[PDB]
Amino acid sequence: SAKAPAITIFDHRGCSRAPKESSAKSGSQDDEMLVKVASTKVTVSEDVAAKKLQEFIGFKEKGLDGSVIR
Amino acid sequence: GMDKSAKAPAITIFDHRGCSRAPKESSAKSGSQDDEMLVKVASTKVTVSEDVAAKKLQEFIGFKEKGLDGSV
Amino acid sequence: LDAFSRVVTDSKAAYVGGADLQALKKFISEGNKRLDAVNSIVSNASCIVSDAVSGMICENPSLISPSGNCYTNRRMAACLRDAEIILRYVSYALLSGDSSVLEDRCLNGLKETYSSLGVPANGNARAVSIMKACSVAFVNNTASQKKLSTPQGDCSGLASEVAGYFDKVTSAIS
Amino acid sequence: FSRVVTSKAAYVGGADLQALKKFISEGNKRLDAVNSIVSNASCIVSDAVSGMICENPSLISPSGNCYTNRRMAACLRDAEIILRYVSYALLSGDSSVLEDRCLNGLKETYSSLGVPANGNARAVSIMKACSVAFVNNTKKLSTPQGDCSGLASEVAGYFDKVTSAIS
Ligand SMILES: *C(=C)C1=C(C)C(=O)N/C1=C\c1[nH]c(/C=C2\N=C(C[C@H]3NC(=O)C(C=C)=C3C)C(C)=C2CCC(=O)O)c(CCC(=O)O)c1C
Ligand SMILES: *C(=C)C1=C(C)C(=O)N/C1=C\c1[nH]c(/C=C2\N=C(C[C@H]3NC(=O)C(C=C)=C3C)C(C)=C2CCC(=O)O)c(CCC(=O)O)c1C
Ligand SMILES: *C(=C)C1=C(C)[C@@H](Cc2[nH]c(/C=C3N=C(/C=C4\NC(=O)[C@H](C)[C@H]4[C@@H](*)C)C(C)=C\3CCC(=O)O)c(CCC(=O)O)c2C)NC1=O
Ligand SMILES: *C(=C)C1=C(C)[C@@H](Cc2[nH]c(/C=C3N=C(/C=C4\NC(=O)[C@H](C)[C@H]4[C@@H](*)C)C(C)=C\3CCC(=O)O)c(CCC(=O)O)c2C)NC1=O
Ligand SMILES: *[C@@H](C)[C@H]1/C(=C/C2=NC(=C\c3[nH]c(C[C@H]4NC(=O)C(C=C)=C4C)c(C)c3CCC(=O)O)/C(CCC(=O)O)=C2C)NC(=O)[C@@H]1C
Ligand SMILES: *[C@@H](C)[C@H]1/C(=C/C2=NC(=C\c3[nH]c(C[C@H]4NC(=O)C(C=C)=C4C)c(C)c3CCC(=O)O)/C(CCC(=O)O)=C2C)NC(=O)[C@@H]1C
Ligand SMILES: *[C@H](C)[C@H]1/C(=C/C2=NC(=C\c3[nH]c(C[C@H]4NC(=O)C(C=C)=C4C)c(C)c3CCC(=O)O)/C(CCC(=O)O)=C2C)NC(=O)[C@@H]1C
Ligand SMILES: *[C@H](C)[C@H]1/C(=C/C2=NC(=C\c3[nH]c(C[C@H]4NC(=O)C(C=C)=C4C)c(C)c3CCC(=O)O)/C(CCC(=O)O)=C2C)NC(=O)[C@@H]1C
Repeated sequence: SAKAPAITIFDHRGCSRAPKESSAKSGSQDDEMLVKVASTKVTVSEDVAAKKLQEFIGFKEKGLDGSVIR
Repeated sequence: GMDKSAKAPAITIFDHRGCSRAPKESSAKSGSQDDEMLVKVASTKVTVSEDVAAKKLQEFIGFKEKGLDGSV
Repeated sequence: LDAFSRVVTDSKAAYVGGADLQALKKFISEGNKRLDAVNSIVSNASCIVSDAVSGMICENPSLISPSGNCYTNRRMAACLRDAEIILRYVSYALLSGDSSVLEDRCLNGLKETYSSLGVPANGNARAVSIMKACSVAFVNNTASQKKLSTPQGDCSGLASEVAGYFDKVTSAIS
Repeated sequence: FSRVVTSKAAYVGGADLQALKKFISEGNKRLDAVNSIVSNASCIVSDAVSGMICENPSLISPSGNCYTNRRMAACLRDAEIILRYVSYALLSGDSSVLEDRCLNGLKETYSSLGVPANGNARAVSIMKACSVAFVNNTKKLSTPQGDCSGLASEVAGYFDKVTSAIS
């Protein structure tokens, strides 16, 4: 079904945006942080895959990290 | 002038020396290893899918993490 | 976790903050460290998936040759999708602190599915291995404090734990 | 390369590529430098936009110019457009196309739309820092080791034209 856990981690300590997704207060800095866990379909549009192909087809270049094994 | 078309040059560099897939896109032999390398350039409309931007908002909205590179 | 049970099995999400978050961190090993580790993998998910599929391909270009399994946008997108799925389930295993959901909802029947489709085992092994190496580096991140998003300490235990989860993937699908 | 920027792709290999590299400064290194930027373009664009946003979270608040997918996509698109015109300026060894087809008239456009100058400044600065690090690369290297600092300062300057043009 191509679903997978989509986790979001908000360490928003000191953020002026008032929390309102839980409101179950705790009296500590845990009141400005949140783990959001959902399950959502994983999708890759053929347009995005065309963009990544164009980035891969050189076969030579890479990011800073990792050894060369091309 | 910037013509609001969103078109930009899309460049692909192929250093494909020794590649078993034969060159066939350029049409001027030089008898050097240049025959196995190519620069491709097109003028394409740049578009970012609202799906991508949506998936990108989920990575960004944490406001904390990053890649290895970069100051905080 | 039963609040996380119904999640990783509808459309509605789940939100853990406040007092519940305080107690969740008391029930899982190294709660604060573990959240940092999860956040750094999932916030870099796109580069991890992209870099692993790209590296799988630069090592074996025939994968995007006309006969390769990543040839055409449809196949490439599905390969990118699978890499992301795998990484997401591994990221949930690190959040939960166990591989129950990973094995039951992601790895089960996966090797027989890839066999029937002719998805090549060696490319998949390289793809996951790279994602493993990316994830370990992000958990063990050894950068400056002005460039580290977390308080500096020792996370080799969590890195070892996530590496174990990736090993479960490679052992199951090859 | 000028028929492109003004709809068929140009393919430059063989003798045409051999002559191109005799007509530009450091032809082989220049194409490696372009390769290392363009092959990393997605990560550069998204890291620069993400970095602009983590420095200023209100850009994705309801009042910010990246709020909604329509705007975020437009912003990611623009950063890629900018990055690609810079990569083309490095390919061709000058900034004439960059100034004419990309920057000429852009600042007035951003003013009318309300696209914030300061955020754009940071985004461009991050893309510059990225591109300089890939040209200077800052085992594990795809090219022969040597000195590409000249090309790095050249591409740094094309970003600086963007920075001057839209601030
Ligand atoms: C601080 C950082 C921020 C500044 C400064 C700013 O201008 N905006 C900031 C944050 C911001 N938050 C959101 C949206 C969400 N944030 C959360 C997480 C929190 N909810 C909570 O209950 C707690 C505490 C327990 C949190 C921490 C959630 C759930 C959302 C909604 C969307 C989601 O990702 O689920 C935004 C985006 C726009 C908005 O809704 O304000 C911004 C910019
Ligand atoms: C070697 C690397 C390869 C192995 C081994 C393999 O299995 N496939 C390899 C390469 C490969 N190339 C393409 C497609 C293109 N290659 C070029 C570049 C070259 N063509 C030339 O004429 C010259 C020099 C004069 C080159 C250098 C181009 C332009 C394309 C078309 C695609 C594009 O992005 O424009 C592929 C993709 C499948 C195919 O067409 O064979 C692969 C896998
Ligand atoms: C093809 C030419 C080709 C590649 C593509 C590349 C693939 C490859 N990548 C690694 C290792 C890592 N990749 C990482 C990814 C990232 N680092 C960052 O800073 C960003 C956010 C992110 C996306 C680009 C990381 C963190 C690592 C681990 C660090 C390291 O240097 O190892 C490898 C090595 C994997 C392994 O060791 O098994 C490979 C092969 N290489 C190519 O040749
Ligand atoms: C918000 C929390 C936040 C960010 C997001 C991040 C943005 C940022 N990034 C840099 C510097 C670089 N980013 C690079 C990008 C990449 N490197 C890779 O290996 C991959 C393929 C790619 C995508 C992640 C690079 C190469 C650099 C420069 C190299 C280096 O720094 O050694 C900066 C620094 C900008 C500057 O110096 O002005 C910033 C701000 N940082 C955040 O805080
Ligand atoms: C390994 C992953 C890391 C590393 C992590 C450490 N984090 C430490 C403390 C710490 N981290 C957080 C953030 C965390 N808690 C949350 O609730 C959420 C979001 C929901 C997150 C992201 C907190 C709050 C704390 C506690 C102290 C503080 O307030 O800053 C930590 C300290 C030791 C320890 O807590 O055992 C470490 C080592 N350190 C590393 O070097 C790698 C990269
Ligand atoms: C800075 C960009 C780099 C770096 C690069 C160097 N490249 C050097 C030589 C070189 N590069 C190529 C490939 C190039 N020419 C092409 O036609 C194409 C594709 C169309 C590409 C990608 C070639 C062919 C050569 C010449 C040598 C060879 O035959 O392999 C090089 C050597 C110095 C010089 O030639 O002046 C360097 C230093 N090196 C670095 O350390 C940074 C990161
Ligand atoms: C991201 C770093 C920015 C940001 C960018 C936004 N730009 C928006 C619209 C827009 N951008 C252009 C310039 C673009 N079109 C081109 O043809 C070229 C080069 C040839 C470029 C650079 C135009 C013309 C437009 C308007 C028309 C259109 O969208 O196609 C935009 C949308 C505004 C809106 O409609 O609300 C955004 C958000 N926003 C940011 O916050 C950072 C700084
Ligand atoms: C990329 C790293 C691979 C590669 C992957 C491909 N997978 C293809 C199809 C496919 N993958 C799955 C498993 C996926 N779906 C799930 O629900 C879960 C876990 C919850 C996972 C991991 C399925 C079920 C399928 C078939 C149905 C479908 O497409 O959704 C695929 C397409 C094959 C084809 O079009 O014939 C590819 C290319 N291919 C590679 O070469 C590397 C190693």
